[PDB]
Amino acid sequence: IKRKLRLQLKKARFNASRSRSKNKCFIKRMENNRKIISKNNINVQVFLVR
RNA sequence: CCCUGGUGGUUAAAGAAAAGAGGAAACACCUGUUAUCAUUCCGAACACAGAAGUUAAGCUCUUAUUCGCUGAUGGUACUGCGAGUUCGCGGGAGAGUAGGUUAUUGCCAGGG
Repeated sequence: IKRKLRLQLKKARFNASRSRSKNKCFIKRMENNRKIISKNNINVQVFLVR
């Protein structure tokens, strides 16, 4: 099988193998962060997670 | 203060064309080349000497926006970033369209 195609295919399969549950957790976190940022003049605690 | 003439600032056509209104003052057209001046020839422009006449033109004002110029709100193109992917967040045209536009203003002189 040709190397160009198999590299494309392997990369596409890795990309597509993401879990919707994890995506939903990330979406929930993003929504929470945007809601907090929408505020103004409050003390906020920032954790680094990535 | 206002009209007119001259001189600045504020730059969005503060643009040209067509039609109408005036001209007291001011301005312009207009008179003569003969005096200094100018033209690669020509008082046309300019230069000089003056006021007989006029709104015709330039100019000012009023006009349909006829040409131009300017321009929405949305939408789209495009773009930053993202463990949401033809998506999530942020910014947002050009063009087109509803429209709008023939300025405004500081201070010198003449007199209404």
